[PDB]
Amino acid sequence: MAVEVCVKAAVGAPDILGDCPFSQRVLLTLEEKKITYEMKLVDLSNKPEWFLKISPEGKVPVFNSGDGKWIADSDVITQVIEEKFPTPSLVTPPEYASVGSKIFPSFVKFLKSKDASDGSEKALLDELQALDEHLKAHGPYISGENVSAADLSLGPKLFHLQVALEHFKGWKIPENLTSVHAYTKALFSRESFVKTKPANQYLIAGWAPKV
Repeated sequence: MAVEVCVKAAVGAPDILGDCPFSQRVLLTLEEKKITYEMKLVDLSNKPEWFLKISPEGKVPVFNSGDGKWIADSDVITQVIEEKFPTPSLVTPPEYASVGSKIFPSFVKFLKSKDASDGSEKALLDELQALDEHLKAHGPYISGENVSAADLSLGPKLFHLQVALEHFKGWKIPENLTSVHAYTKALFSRESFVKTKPANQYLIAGWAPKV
């Protein structure tokens, strides 16, 4: 059987890739391992029969490694892919697994903050400062010279942060964090990232109802 992945479509546009960063992580993994696969798009606001059969509870992403067993959760999927298709390796050493882990929740909290003295901007800045210090010493990626699984997780999250904070707050990752900027410049210009990133509008339109 085919290698398959179901991911989120744009709302009301079932043939346009949507803005799920967990879905993007899986797509990045498949692209970087140069595995042959089929991406199936699902508009979650109008879920088709065929999709409800595979994923009754309407979760994305869901993945089929070619054995007929659909599995959920991008943490699970990416490790199943690593175990099943080990070459080329994307293993991130465990010492660096939690690098950047608080950035995405801090971004969401700041995005929602209607209070400009509530400490959320500084909290995000401090996490970015920590990532900058990490990348300066052990970069250019989380695990040095080569892209690994942790980058394919964090990269989509930083892309959401960039696009959404600029749109809603006019806030950008400051350019004095030169190692963070080298990192996003490099990651976002990878062929796999260019191919799998959502259009900006489709990402803004997803966060819009949540702000």
